[PDB]
Amino acid sequence: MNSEVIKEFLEDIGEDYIELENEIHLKPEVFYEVWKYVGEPELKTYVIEDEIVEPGEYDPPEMKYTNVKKVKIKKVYFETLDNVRVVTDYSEFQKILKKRGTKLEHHHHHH
Repeated sequence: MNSEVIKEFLEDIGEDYIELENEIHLKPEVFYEVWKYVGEPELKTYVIEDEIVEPGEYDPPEMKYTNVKKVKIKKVYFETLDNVRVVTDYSEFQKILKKRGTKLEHHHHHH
């Protein structure tokens, strides 16, 4: 299927997609269903260390120095025939996996 098919599928079910040009960011629960809908292939996960910066908290006296925090978050996506990457929170994804008790085999019955 093409990514255009996925958009039409989302249209029918009634869900919004966040497309950032070749990146379709979806909701974890939707992703889980679409994943198996397309035959559940291998997922590609990436790590992005995104640091949260300090706004300007005026509470501690100007002598101590506030620090930014490096959030290394793991996210998951799969690429379609159109090279469109459907990205989803891997943190939330595994959270749903653990919730439903979906055990990921070391060798999937689709390869």
